[PDB]
Amino acid sequence: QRDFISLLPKELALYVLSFLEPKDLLQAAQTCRYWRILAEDNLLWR
Amino acid sequence: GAMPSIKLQSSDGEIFEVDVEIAKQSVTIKTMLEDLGMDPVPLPNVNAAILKKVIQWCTHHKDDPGTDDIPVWDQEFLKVDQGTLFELILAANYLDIKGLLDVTCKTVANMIKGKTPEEIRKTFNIKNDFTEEEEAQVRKE
Amino acid sequence: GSMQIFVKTGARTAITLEVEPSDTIENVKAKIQDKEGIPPDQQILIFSRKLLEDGRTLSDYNIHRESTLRLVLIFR
Repeated sequence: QRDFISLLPKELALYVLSFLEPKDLLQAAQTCRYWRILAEDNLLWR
Repeated sequence: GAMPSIKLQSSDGEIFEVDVEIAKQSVTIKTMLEDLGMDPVPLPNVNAAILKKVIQWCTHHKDDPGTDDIPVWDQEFLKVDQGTLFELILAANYLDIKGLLDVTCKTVANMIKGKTPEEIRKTFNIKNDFTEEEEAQVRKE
Repeated sequence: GSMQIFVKTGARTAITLEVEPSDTIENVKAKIQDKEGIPPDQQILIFSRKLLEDGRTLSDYNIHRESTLRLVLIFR
């Protein structure tokens, strides 16, 4: 099973998450493992 | 003041006639036209519906100068189901239309903002594969 | 063995390839298939606004380290 973000190419999902502030990012990182990986990747450069 | 047109062919086969200035907001289409001399431009990964959307977006942003807030027209234009939004992201990326990609991705981002993890899960139908310990763990930055 | 190139696949998407200047364009397309699942017969590579021919090589188009190719798709 997949979701909206995990179905995107990595760069585009990361790009989507890059519009979120640290707090929103942290909230996003708790939804699932994959989202956690992408969100934490975006936490670098912040 | 009236420009020539080129043709775009969606993956289903429909051909769209588009003003060249409007169409060339897509860098992809621009290079397939100018450098590869393809007209109609084959778009095997964009269906007719999405292509209609892309063309009306570009047509609407035809005379754009050049801050981060999303214009209301674009907002309403993006009041669509998640599937359409998804395919719009894919198409905007492949077609290399920076503005459309930006506004659509920011729209999705706005669907994430100001929510609890479970609310985000409800929004994007995310399956939880976290255990209680991982949840407790992810709590920490 | 051992040159590195880029293939732009969209506004924000790209493919990273490790190649040799003696690799043919068809080898490049093959690697592209191996990494993305796009059949070579649907791939058009462009470098400096010119079509890359399957039979030719990276060297003939003067493609070197950190050069960026452009991938564009056609009907099967």
